[PDB]
Parts: sequence; structure tokens; C-alpha cells
Amino acid sequence: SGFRKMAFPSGKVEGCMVQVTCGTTTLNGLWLDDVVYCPRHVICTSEDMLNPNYEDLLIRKSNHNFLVQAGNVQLRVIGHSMQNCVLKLKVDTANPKTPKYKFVRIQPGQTFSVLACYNGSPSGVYQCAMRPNFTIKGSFLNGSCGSVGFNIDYDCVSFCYMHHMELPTGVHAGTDLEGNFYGPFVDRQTAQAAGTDTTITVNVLAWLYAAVINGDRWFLNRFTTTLNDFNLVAMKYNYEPLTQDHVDILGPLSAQTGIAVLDMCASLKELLQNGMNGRTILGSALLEDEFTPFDVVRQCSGVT
Amino acid sequence: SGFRKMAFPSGKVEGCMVQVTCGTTTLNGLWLDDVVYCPRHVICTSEDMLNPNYEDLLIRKSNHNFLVQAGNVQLRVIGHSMQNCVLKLKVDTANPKTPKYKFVRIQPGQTFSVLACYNGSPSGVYQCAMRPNFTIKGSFLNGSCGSVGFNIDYDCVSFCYMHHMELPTGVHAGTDLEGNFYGPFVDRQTAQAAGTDTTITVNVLAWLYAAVINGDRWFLNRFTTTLNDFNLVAMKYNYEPLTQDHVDILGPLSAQTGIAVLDMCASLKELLQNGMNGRTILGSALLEDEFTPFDVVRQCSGVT
Ligand SMILES: CS(=O)(=O)Cc1nc2ccccc2[nH]1
Ligand SMILES: CS(=O)(=O)Cc1nc2ccccc2[nH]1
Repeated sequence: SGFRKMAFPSGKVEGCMVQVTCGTTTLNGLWLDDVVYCPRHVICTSEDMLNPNYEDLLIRKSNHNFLVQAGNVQLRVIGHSMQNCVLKLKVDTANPKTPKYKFVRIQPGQTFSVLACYNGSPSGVYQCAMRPNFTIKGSFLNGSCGSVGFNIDYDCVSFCYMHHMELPTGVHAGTDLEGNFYGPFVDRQTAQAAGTDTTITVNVLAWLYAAVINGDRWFLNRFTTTLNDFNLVAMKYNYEPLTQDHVDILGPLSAQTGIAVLDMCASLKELLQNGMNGRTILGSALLEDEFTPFDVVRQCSGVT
Repeated sequence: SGFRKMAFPSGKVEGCMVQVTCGTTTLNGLWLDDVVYCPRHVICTSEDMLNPNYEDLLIRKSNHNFLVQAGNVQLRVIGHSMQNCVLKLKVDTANPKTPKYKFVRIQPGQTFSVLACYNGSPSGVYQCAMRPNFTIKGSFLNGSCGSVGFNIDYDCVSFCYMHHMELPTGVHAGTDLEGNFYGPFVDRQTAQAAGTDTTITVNVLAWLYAAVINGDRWFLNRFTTTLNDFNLVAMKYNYEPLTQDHVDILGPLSAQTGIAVLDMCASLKELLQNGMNGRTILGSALLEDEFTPFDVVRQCSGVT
């Protein structure tokens, strides 16, 4: 029993983190096979970040200007290319610790683990969600860029995020491992404001199922609702609309608990309208939305 | 910026997890050098757990009855001994992945990372605190016993916890790596009720400093207090008494922020008396107490 915000074990990703330095800028790279992936803004000064022309800045860079260090050992750079907002540094040594891996572009509401790194060294691991406004709420200091987000399915690491930017509001923006930003964000130090940070309804419902499984039951009520009725309330509270696809995804938790998805919606509706009244659910005083239905099943069933 | 509940990177501990089976019981062991450490209740049936005589049960066990598997490779057991509530299984192979390590017995209010495992395979990592009643609020299913808690200082793993028991209230009890339970708990399926789960005041204050550093400032007020006045309010709210030692430990955060510890106490006093009024601090609607002052400094400074 018990339900925690749980990250994936980080060892497979620790074995991929390297330091990348270009001139006076040091950040992290991801070493898979004989390629090191890092944010292209490694080539920028803080001054450059105001209005960078990456193609123009990159002309002044040679392979020997990209210093890549794996632990205390230097890697030889034999090629570089820019793909969207990432650089791919070809090195002459395949990472001997390269796990089975994939690059995946996640959807808003999907969760992942972040291995926060500085100078190519892992500092900590924590669980994130892709917000509906395509930001993440991370923990990233200067030097953390190129830290990655990932999921693990048994022995395959799906890399989904690389850290690039902090917005003036202290939320985070980054790319997939093809270097495409999530959402509208750019790697420039400019006016970039995030949209509404809506609540991931399907994840809240998953977490309420988790709560029932783990004996937190006080919020269960005598009511049901419909998707349309629920959605009128979601809209009012800046929750994401619940779709039949979401109801289908919650089917296994519904089955395990015997609580119909629409009955759990009506519990959530009352919690939104009435608040928690100073009560807690799984140790939280707000409705938690960074567990997916898959996360809840995984943690409640003990997948390794 | 941003402040997350962050675990230590788990790779160094992943490389130490093995499966231990005795008869029909499978749980996890920790393989360091040529010793595998596991809960002594591996020798029990569920029936045995009602009133186990461990010395008597152990007489019926030989080295060859302890099946130890590291990945898909069997380890040869050449000795076993019971130390308090752990078994030490001597194997004929030193763990090649043994990190620098120490065994430490932590104090209530200290935090640590847990690597939740099943069948010797890591499932997830999360951050815990030793509660003032010597329980932890973990995430542990059948098969998770022998999962460990740890801190890392650069390259040295300090192991502080091994998982043994779930209480009927769904909180967790375990031992240090010398097999001594934290608190009054025993490895028997009996009436064991936890005491008051008081709030770790010094950790709340650390987290309020973290909040100020990360731009959450609304709760700062025009008031100060004294330790004695603060402690009258702590007592009323089931907070741990704040000592001068705690004030001293908060000195670096006080210095960084320029907020006197006693002024932050007076902010906490008002939050206790007035509540949050539907506001959040670092994304929480309750006062978080599973960050130590050391955790806040580490995360705010980016230690690897
Ligand atoms: C990337 S490569 O050098 O073209 C081929 C390769 N990929 C590897 C991954 C791990 C170990 C050796 C490996 N050789
Ligand atoms: C424990 S032992 O067999 O007595 C000595 C030992 N400890 C080691 C740790 C890592 C690799 C080889 C090692 N040999």
C-alpha cells in the first residue's frame, strides 16, 4: 500500500549523460551510440540568446570547439550537425552503456522522469508531466540544460524531453530528441508567456482511483454524472475536457475498484464545487494530476 | 528555478539489488562486496509471521535453501547469519558494481531515497522522510521487502533503511542495514499502532525558504516570534518543537534570503493559525515537511 510520486530508476540514463562545453558555455549532453545530443544554444553567449542566428553562429564552430567529457575522459568529436533545436555531435566511440532506446514525442498530460544534471553529472530524479500549455514544472538551475526526460518500458528507455529554457514565470520549455520544442516556445531570450495551465482531468481521475485502492475513500459520494455535465464543470474549473477515449483508458481502474468512471467523475465534480474542507487525499490537499492511468496501474501492480 | 521532490539518482543502488527466495517467499536483497543483506522474514510463511521464532525457523535453513539471483545469474551462498532483523548471506562473488558505501542509522526528520524493487528488479525511486513516529510513508506492495533507502554524498551511498513491514494503517516500518528497526516495530504480524505523526518543523521552514528562493513569497508577513512562543503554537498543531540546533541548521538559508529564522517562524505561525486560504506554496496546498535544510541547499545550489 501507499502511493508516491515515483520516478523511473535512473541508472540506464545516468550511463548516457556527458558534459558539453562550447567556448564559455557548459551544459549536458545525451550520449547514445556514437552521437551526443545537446541543446543548440550551447553555441550562444548569454548576449547571443537575445536574438541568436543559430546557422550563422554555427559557421564559426568546428568539431574541435565542442568539448565532450564522459566522466573524466574526453570524447573525440568527428562531426556535428544541427537538427531543429538540437546539435548532434558525432563522436568516435559508441557509448558502451547505451541502453535499448527510442525517441518519442509525448502528448500533453503524459508523465515522465527527469534526470537533473550539471556538468554531465546526475544530481536528482523526479517525475514531471507535459502540461496542457506544453510547459513542464521542473527543477532546473543554470547548467541543467540538456538534462533529459524519459519513460522506461522494462529495458527500453523512451527519451521524450531535453531541457532548453526557463520562462520568466519560472516554468520550463524544451524539445523532444529530434529538437522540436513542445508547444510554441523558441530558444531565444524573449517575451514567451505560457497559456492557461489547465488540470489534466484523466490524471486526476486516475489518482482518485489510486486513492480508493490505497484506502482513501472519504470523497466517494452517492452521485453520478454524464460526460457533458461533468465537462460543463471541468470548463468552469480550468480542467481539460474528458473524452470517451479517457473513459476507455480508465476502464481497467474502474474494473479493479468497481467504481464506474462517471461515478468517479461525480466525486471529482463535488470536490471541485465543495473543495477538500481541510481534508487530504493520498497526503495531498489539492487534486494531483501528474499520474497517468498507466502510472497508477504500474505503481498499484508493481511493474519492474 | 522550480523546486521538486527529488530522489538521488538510483543507478549505484540498482547495481546492488538481487532477488532472494527461501522456500515460497521471494523478496529483495542488497548485494555489497560478498554479502547479500535481506529481511530475516524471508524464512517465514505468512502463517509463521503471526508468532515467528526466527532462531528456531533458521535452524531448518541451510545455505543451499537461500536462492540468490542477480539478474538471470545465480549466486553461490557459502554462509548465512542473522544480525538483529536482517540476514547476511555470504556469497562466493563480490558484487562487481559495489559502490563506495556506508551503513548509517538516520534520525526522525531525515529524508532519503527509496528504490522500490520486486524480484530483485527496480520499479521506481521516490523520496521519503523518517517520520517522528519512526514510520515512513512509502509505496510498497507484496514482494517489495528488502527494498532500501539511501542518501548519496558525491560517490558514497549511505544506506539507511531496508523495508520490512506494512502496519494495518498502511504506513511502513523497517530497519537500518544492521537490522535494527526504526522505532518500536517488530517483524511479526501483530497489533502495532504508530504514534502521532507530527510535522517536522525544521523541514517545513527549510521548504518555506525554498519557496522564497523560487519566488513564492505571498506568506511572508510583518511579524516575528520567539522559539518559546513559536513552540506553544507548534505543540497545538502537532509540530515538532523547534530547537536552537534547528535555528543554527537554517542559518545558511536565512543568510541566502535575508529572512531571519524567527521571522520565517512567525510566517509559519500565521499559516498554521490562518491556513492557506486556497493558496499554494511551491504547488502544495499543505506545508511540506519532507525536505531537510540540507535538501533545500543541495537542490537550490545544484550539487551532483
Ligand atoms: C555507434 S557505432 O559506433 O556506430 C556502433 C556501436 N554502437 C554501440 C553501442 C554500445 C557498444 C558498442 C557499440 N558500437
Ligand atoms: C568482498 S570480497 O570478495 O571479499 C572482496 C571484493 N570486494 C569487491 C568489490 C567489487 C569487485 C571486486 C571485489 N572483491
